[PDB]
Amino acid sequence: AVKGLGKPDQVYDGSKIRVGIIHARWNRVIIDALVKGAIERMASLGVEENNIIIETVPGSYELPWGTKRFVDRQAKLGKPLDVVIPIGVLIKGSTMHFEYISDSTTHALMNLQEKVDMPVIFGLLTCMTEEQALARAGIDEAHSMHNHGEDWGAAAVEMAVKFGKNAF
Amino acid sequence: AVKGLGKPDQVYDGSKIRVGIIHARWNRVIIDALVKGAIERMASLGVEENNIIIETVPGSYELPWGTKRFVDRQAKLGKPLDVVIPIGVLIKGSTMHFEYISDSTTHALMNLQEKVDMPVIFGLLTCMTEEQALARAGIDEAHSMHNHGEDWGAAAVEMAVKFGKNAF
Amino acid sequence: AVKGLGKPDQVYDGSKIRVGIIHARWNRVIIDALVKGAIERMASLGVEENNIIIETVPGSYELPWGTKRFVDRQAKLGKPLDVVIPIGVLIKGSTMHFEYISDSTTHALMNLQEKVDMPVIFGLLTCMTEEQALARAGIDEAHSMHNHGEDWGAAAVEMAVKFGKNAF
Amino acid sequence: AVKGLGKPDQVYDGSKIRVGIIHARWNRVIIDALVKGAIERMASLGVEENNIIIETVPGSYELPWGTKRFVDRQAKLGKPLDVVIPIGVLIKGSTMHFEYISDSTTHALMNLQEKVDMPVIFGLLTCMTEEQALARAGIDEAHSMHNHGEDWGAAAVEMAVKFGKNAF
Amino acid sequence: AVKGLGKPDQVYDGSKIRVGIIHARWNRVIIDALVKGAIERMASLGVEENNIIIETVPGSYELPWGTKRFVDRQAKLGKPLDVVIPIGVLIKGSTMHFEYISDSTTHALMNLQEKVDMPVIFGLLTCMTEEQALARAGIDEAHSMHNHGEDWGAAAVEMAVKFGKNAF
Ligand SMILES: O=P(O)(O)CCCCCc1c(O)nc(O)nc1NC[C@H](O)[C@H](O)[C@H](O)CO
Ligand SMILES: O=P(O)(O)CCCCCc1c(O)nc(O)nc1NC[C@H](O)[C@H](O)[C@H](O)CO
Ligand SMILES: O=P(O)(O)CCCCCc1c(O)nc(O)nc1NC[C@H](O)[C@H](O)[C@H](O)CO
Ligand SMILES: O=P(O)(O)CCCCCc1c(O)nc(O)nc1NC[C@H](O)[C@H](O)[C@H](O)CO
Ligand SMILES: O=P(O)(O)CCCCCc1c(O)nc(O)nc1NC[C@H](O)[C@H](O)[C@H](O)CO
Repeated sequence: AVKGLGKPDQVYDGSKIRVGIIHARWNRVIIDALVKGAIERMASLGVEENNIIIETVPGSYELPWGTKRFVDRQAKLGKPLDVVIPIGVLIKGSTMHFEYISDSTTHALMNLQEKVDMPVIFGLLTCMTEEQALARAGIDEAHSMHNHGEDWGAAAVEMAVKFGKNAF
Repeated sequence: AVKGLGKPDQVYDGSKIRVGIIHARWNRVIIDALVKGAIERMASLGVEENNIIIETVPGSYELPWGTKRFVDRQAKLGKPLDVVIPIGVLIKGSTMHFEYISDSTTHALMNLQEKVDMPVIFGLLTCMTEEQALARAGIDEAHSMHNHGEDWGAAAVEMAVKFGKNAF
Repeated sequence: AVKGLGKPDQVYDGSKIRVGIIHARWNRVIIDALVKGAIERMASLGVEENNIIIETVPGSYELPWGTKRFVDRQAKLGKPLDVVIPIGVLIKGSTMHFEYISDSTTHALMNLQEKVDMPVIFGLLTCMTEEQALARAGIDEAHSMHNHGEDWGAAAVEMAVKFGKNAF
Repeated sequence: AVKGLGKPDQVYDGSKIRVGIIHARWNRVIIDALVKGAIERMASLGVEENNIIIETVPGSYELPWGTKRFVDRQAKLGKPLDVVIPIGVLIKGSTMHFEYISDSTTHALMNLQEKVDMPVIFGLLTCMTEEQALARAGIDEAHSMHNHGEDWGAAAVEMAVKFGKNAF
Repeated sequence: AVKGLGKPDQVYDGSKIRVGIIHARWNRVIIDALVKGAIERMASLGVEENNIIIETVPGSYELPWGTKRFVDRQAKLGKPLDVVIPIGVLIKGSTMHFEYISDSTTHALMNLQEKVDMPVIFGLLTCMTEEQALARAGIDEAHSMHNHGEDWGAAAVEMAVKFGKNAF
């Protein structure tokens, strides 16, 4: 038989992992809601509260190097991360700033995984409006969608447990 | 009427190769159809079912690192892959998320080949609509196109047999 | 006079850091206002006047290699930078030059951080019009925004203090 | 379609060089016409028929790794290439697949030159319509333009003779 | 109306440097005007006529590898370049070729600097029309703008003098 064909969606136990969340501070009310959702979902999957490390940077452009150095600091302290969730909220304005920051930041986070040698979850919102970002953090008045921060927390746990440096 | 996918240049015999399929879970019904098509075409070319290994990740952005680590795990187990097919279905929504994920994921999969030292087949659908994705997986009500997963399985066998690490 | 106003996130003491500002010279009135705002904000955070080093390049495309060699020069002199702020102003014209320079410069500055081994703040304005650029340097007739040079100065201090080479 | 460009700055003698042509098979009638024109132009510049090596891959996305491994096999066989011409034809469809494959393939072929340590000629057509592609291979009904494969053969000989690994 | 080509922020003594100019041959009347302007300005800054080295390639896509190998050739000859100005003229046509060549060539030239270990001036015009390209080479009927080749010559001298390999 084909190995893994039809294997059901499993539950991941995050009890032994350490997760870093590093967030930008622009659009702070949205950021905070995304972070809280990631935290709650990881705690629901077993991640200990003392094993969830928070760090901040000024803007989304600072996420890649901030994440690199956050990983470095945690390893040097003897509390290395197994996975990290950089979180930022970018909202289109009148210039092309949104596009150039979003593009360079997204590629940099993707390409950073090889350098920090761990999964880096994509927690950057790249919205055309603030209303879109509120909805994607589960805090729009209409509660039209759900908090994507929860999905990022779940992905952090799965990626660490199945593919982390210590997984095999 | 014209002329897309070309006829395979020859009948590739995939009997000695091992292929990994690693797929995201967004748009799961479409994903499953693409995966089945890839498996069916590879089996028709002689790849043994025991040498087809399936792995999964949450979303398309996790495909590049997941593929890197899936390759590592298979090699560490003494069952190295000769070729891998990362499969993901991205459908344009309201924000620029589709574009940023599609762009960084496509470039990362292309650039991953030198790192995993094997061919990585491009199995990402980057569609504007769900109907377009359905049609490209061969599951639209009208069956207007065909299952592109089959083409990806054929490409995996050809790339592994002609250019894989063990080909020469 | 420490009047304050922008986002919490701790108060960073930049008294021990050395910051380089390297700026392009096209759109010089805008550039000069941006630079002056960055200097003023860093001075308000304790960065000493003799530890703010200024260098210039002709255009924004020269920022990446200019910054690489400015970092080299400062280290060879025994006055290494802890963080650098490349500043340039790109304004859309009639051709696609704006887009090609903006895109390659932004990615190069982001990817330069690993090479110079320090944070590189994104001080590149990528505006569709001159008025947009003026507004973002706090010098438009309407004073419709604020000088973004100040934000860059603040980010330079924070990134150096929290994540610079000498921070831990 | 109004075409510029010049003839070498000389008549290059390609009698001592070995050229690889590696083509995708999507849009095969157009591909064949392009390949033929490159061959004819190279033969007219003195490249021996025994020193023109043809290889194929399924689609344009397979060109970069296909080229990398084709160079490797030729070198391993003691018949190393001095230059290679990857040829593919991409025609916009309904989704963004055309854009994502074109973008990642073009960058990958450009960046591959350092890795294969030889010139890699850009023989990808990135057309909006089939007509446009037919015209650029010299086979549209009206013969409006000319076969661009010829220009690619000419550029392969010039780059090999002037800048190939063995040129100096 | 004949006058000094001096500019107050361009006062650099180029007497000790060697500059390479490597140009594409597509749109040759415009190319020649740009090259001429760069030579004229560098001569006005003291660069000696025997220290300005010219090389050519077929199209703008060949500029990155042509420049890499031109640098190698000059160093092997014991006449190493201190800075190089790749010049090419791209004019939008009916397909996406203009965009794919422009984008990959611009990124490759920017990233080539670390590899050739010298400044690489951005001398590529990426115009929508021939008239725009003519104007930017100072040869439109109207003489609406000025020859941008002059600015590139000035930047080449400044970058070599201030940041070249032998500057410090
Ligand atoms: O086009 P406009 O009107 O100027 C709107 C700007 C949208 C992008 C805003 C923007 C945003 O929406 N979100 C985040 O996180 N940062 C942004 N800019 C700050 C940068 O990340 C870096 O901190 C700074 O550049 C120094 O490195
Ligand atoms: O613009 P909208 O309306 O919000 C629609 C979004 C379309 C893109 C959706 C999306 C999709 O269509 N397909 C897949 O596979 N992933 C997507 N996002 C999940 C990410 O891949 C990562 O898992 C997550 O970011 C953590 O790393
Ligand atoms: O499209 P148009 O009308 O020609 C307008 C041009 C807008 C971009 C202008 C432009 C601008 O607005 N700002 C800066 O900093 N540089 C620019 N061009 C100079 C380049 O950076 C390099 O110095 C030079 O290329 C040599 O390396
Ligand atoms: O947007 P639509 O309607 O689906 C049209 C698609 C146009 C692009 C077609 C396409 C085309 O026009 N030409 C080439 O060479 N390959 C294409 N796709 C195949 C890929 O290159 C890889 O073989 C496959 O991805 C596995 O790696
Ligand atoms: O879209 P259309 O109508 O076909 C117009 C084409 C505009 C781009 C033209 C084009 C142009 O305007 N200028 C330059 O320098 N090269 C071009 N194409 C040649 C390439 O640089 C490479 O030499 C060749 O690809 C082999 O490597």
